[PDB]
Amino acid sequence: PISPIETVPVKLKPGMDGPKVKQWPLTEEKIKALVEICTEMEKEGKISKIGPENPYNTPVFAIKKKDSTKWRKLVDFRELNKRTQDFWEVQLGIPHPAGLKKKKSVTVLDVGDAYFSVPLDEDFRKYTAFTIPSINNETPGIRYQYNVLPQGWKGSPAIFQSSMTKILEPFKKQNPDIVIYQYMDDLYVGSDLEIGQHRTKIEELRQHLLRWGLTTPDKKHQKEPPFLWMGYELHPDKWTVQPIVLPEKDSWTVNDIQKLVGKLNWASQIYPGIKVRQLSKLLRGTKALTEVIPLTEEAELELAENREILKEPVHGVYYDPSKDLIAEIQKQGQGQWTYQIYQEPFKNLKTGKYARMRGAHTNDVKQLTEAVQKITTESIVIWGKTPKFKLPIQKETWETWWTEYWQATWIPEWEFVNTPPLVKLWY
Amino acid sequence: PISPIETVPVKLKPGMDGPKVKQWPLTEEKIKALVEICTEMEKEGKISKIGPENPYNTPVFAIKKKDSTKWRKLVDFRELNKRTQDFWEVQLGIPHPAGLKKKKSVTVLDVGDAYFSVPLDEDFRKYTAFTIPSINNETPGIRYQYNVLPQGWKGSPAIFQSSMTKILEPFKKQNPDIVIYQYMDDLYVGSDLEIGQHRTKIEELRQHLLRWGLTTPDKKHQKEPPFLWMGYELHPDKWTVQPIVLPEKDSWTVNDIQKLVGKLNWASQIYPGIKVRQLSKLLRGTKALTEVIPLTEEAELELAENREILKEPVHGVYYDPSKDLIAEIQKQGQGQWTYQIYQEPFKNLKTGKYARMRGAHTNDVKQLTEAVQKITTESIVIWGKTPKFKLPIQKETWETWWTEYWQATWIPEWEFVNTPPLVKLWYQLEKEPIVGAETFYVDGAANRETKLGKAGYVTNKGRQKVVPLTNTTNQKTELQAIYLALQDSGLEVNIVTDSQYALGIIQAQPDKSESELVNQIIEQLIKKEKVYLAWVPAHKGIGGNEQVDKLV
Ligand SMILES: Cc1cc(C#N)cc(C)c1Oc1nc(Nc2ccc(C#N)cc2)nc(CO)c1Br
Ligand SMILES: [Mg+2]
Repeated sequence: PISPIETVPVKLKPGMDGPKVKQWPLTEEKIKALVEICTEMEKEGKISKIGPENPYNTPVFAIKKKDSTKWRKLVDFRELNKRTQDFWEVQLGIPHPAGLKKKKSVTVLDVGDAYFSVPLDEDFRKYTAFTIPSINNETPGIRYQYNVLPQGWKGSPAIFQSSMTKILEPFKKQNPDIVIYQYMDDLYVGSDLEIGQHRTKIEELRQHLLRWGLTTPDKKHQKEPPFLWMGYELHPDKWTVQPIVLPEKDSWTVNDIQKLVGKLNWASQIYPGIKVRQLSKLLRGTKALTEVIPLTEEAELELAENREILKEPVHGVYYDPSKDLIAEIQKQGQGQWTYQIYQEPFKNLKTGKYARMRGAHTNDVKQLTEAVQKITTESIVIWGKTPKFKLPIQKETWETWWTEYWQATWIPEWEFVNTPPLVKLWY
Repeated sequence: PISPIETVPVKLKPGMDGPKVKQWPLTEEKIKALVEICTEMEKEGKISKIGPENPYNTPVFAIKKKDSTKWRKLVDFRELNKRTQDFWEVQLGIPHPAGLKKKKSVTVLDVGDAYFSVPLDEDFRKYTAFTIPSINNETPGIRYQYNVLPQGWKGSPAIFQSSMTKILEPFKKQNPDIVIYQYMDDLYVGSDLEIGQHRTKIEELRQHLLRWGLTTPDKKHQKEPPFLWMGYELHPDKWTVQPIVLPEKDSWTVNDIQKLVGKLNWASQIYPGIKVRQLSKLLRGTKALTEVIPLTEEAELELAENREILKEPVHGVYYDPSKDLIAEIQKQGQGQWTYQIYQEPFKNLKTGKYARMRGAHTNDVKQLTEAVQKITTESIVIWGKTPKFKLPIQKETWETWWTEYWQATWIPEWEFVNTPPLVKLWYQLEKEPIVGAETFYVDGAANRETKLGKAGYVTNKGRQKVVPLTNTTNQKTELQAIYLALQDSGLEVNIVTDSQYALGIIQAQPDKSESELVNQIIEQLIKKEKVYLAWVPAHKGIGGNEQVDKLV
């Protein structure tokens, strides 16, 4: 009996064969990181070297821990997940509490460290194999495969779920109002206490975990505050609706009303009860464009009218847990981006906006990689599941730089879209 | 001949079981031939007579091609392979010279004798069972079973390069100056010792290997300083391509036309301006392998403009991790962009081209971006870093455009390099309507079946028109409509369209498209002083299509 456990039999869906995803190539800097990081795991027994009989292979990267001193090995078990955890989303599902989104504040801790105690079923290992590349194909890759529930594979949480609850239970006791959600590598704790208390309640938790084996690095700083922002503190009771604003104008012109007719015109299939005709009638004319013009019969009526059915959300907008979530993002420029997370067209379960800062410090491919990790987490909280991003970037560019600013332990599903039309105006 | 290397345990796919095929035609002169190689084989422990009990067979063939002093044994493991688990594929790619470090002496060893020296997973042997038919009297043929990696077996190249790497590891350590690289039947060794000291190390490596049962040769028919590596002419401080051959002919065909281009590209790694848009365009005929194709004017010129280039032999230099990596890009025209990566402004490190084969409408700036990108990938793969860029575009241009564009891009560090042509914005649509300008309400339908359309406008001034077109589409008219307004408007105009199509296409500010119409439009856009476009829904917005549609 290995000090920590005894393997939990793992079996991928029948007719399913292990992952075989190619390894993106990397920077020498990054190879060396991984090369060191792995020689460690290697030593600690965490992982071993594999032979040619292991045709399997999942990708790996190296990222900046928390803008820290050294690297982090980030495995993209996206494929092996679909192939397993989906039936461990069943055989061992981790239930998602619909109230956490309600808490006044959710802190997010990284428990990814506990897993490395639990040895992975002796037979499934072969699947968690990855390969650190080499520059200019001069050397055959380096091949390592796991021996402990690895971080990132949506199966460790499910296995460790057992032992978690147990570790937690005697805190979920003294603290029955706080909700604790486990999602892969992280714990999300919610509370309605004034922050000061919360923060403490969190550390009150952090030490509980700690004096019980688990180690949380989440110690962002100490007494000296180099204007460095404290732990992950979301506030979901402020996770409300975004603004779709028509403008109340001093003066209206053919053009203004022209565009205005458009916006409204397509909102049309978001809310099928918006009427323009009374407005679209003043443009039936072929008048100049800079020209100013006023109302119609029920124009003003229709403006403040549709101004209404607009401020009142839709219907048939219920979440389908059986379906998949979808996040569309659009650049707004000058640091602003917007997003919608639907399941079927125009039935938006939610929308928002992300904004970074001003020039000198940020580029597009940072805002997107963050707007992404933002929308992911709202999603994890709200529905207990990350979405599939319809990213407005050139596949290869993203493929090249996403790691460059990626901080999350998990990776969503994404695809690219070269066409966001009239949508930018609208939102 | 055989080593004490641990063996890679092997398995047959999930449910399957070893092959039971056979072949029994006995030509005395060959049954001898085989039993010959076989006795000298078993003797060398590479195979073993097996007692009839559960074996699975496989085809035995004898061979002697040209210059046959000896015969050659050959089993067909096709049916066995189809039953063995998959392995870890190696050699997918070849190191590319442009990123090799300058080494002095070199030596390629021959390791073909190889796979016959590495052991075969003790248990997986029963399957390798083949049978050389002995007496035609249908007598229990002399039956053997392999002990080393079989020549055709699936898991052989794999289980081999494996065993290899493991054998080099130690030697690779006590000799960090001796860089090795293996590729199949070979084992190349490069160092910075003088041809003597170097032929020492080689001997040690040589011995080292031999202790591991891997026997290597001392001489055979090969060559020296140039090296013939896969398609590369390798020299001690320069590399370059093996002389290419652009064949001239009477009637050209796809098979040829392709084989030309492919040869052409390969040259590009180092021949500065190699162009290829035209010769390739001639393959829209995605079909016929023998369908002879006319080298229609445009191509020929190009091909020749390439002959003049290959015409003068040029080579390349290596990577100096100490120095900086740079990349310059120059636009050529038909959507083609050339570049070359170097550390020193004189001879090259590697060069390349980037052509936009993505459809119909594009933009110089964007393209520039796409280029940069392409390269950054390559640079990461080859050098593992990201060259500092040198590009023919000024920040007030680039920055302005990434500011407008709806998608998000990201160029790495770059330094401007003024040299014709020059990536810029030939125009900019105005953001707000024009106070005083004539408002042209364009439009123009088309008959989907009769292929008959119309295109016209109606201005605020009450200036109208409709121009008859035949052989066109709703899209073609819709643009022609925007081309009209433009034509008949003054140096300033406010244009209004219904097609999200026509609109979009104009907004991206396509530097070009061969679609002469778009061009015609594009040019008018450049000649204008100020333009303003506006999009309004089709079947229910303004009130101007109708009065012209009712006409159509
Ligand atoms: C790619 C290659 C080809 C041949 C073969 N054949 C032999 C060797 C050992 C090779 O490896 C490397 N070669 C070089 N430079 C080199 C330069 C000139 C010549 C010549 N002539 C050969 C090799 N540098 C590195 C360093 O990274 C490696 Br690794
Ligand atoms: Mg129309």
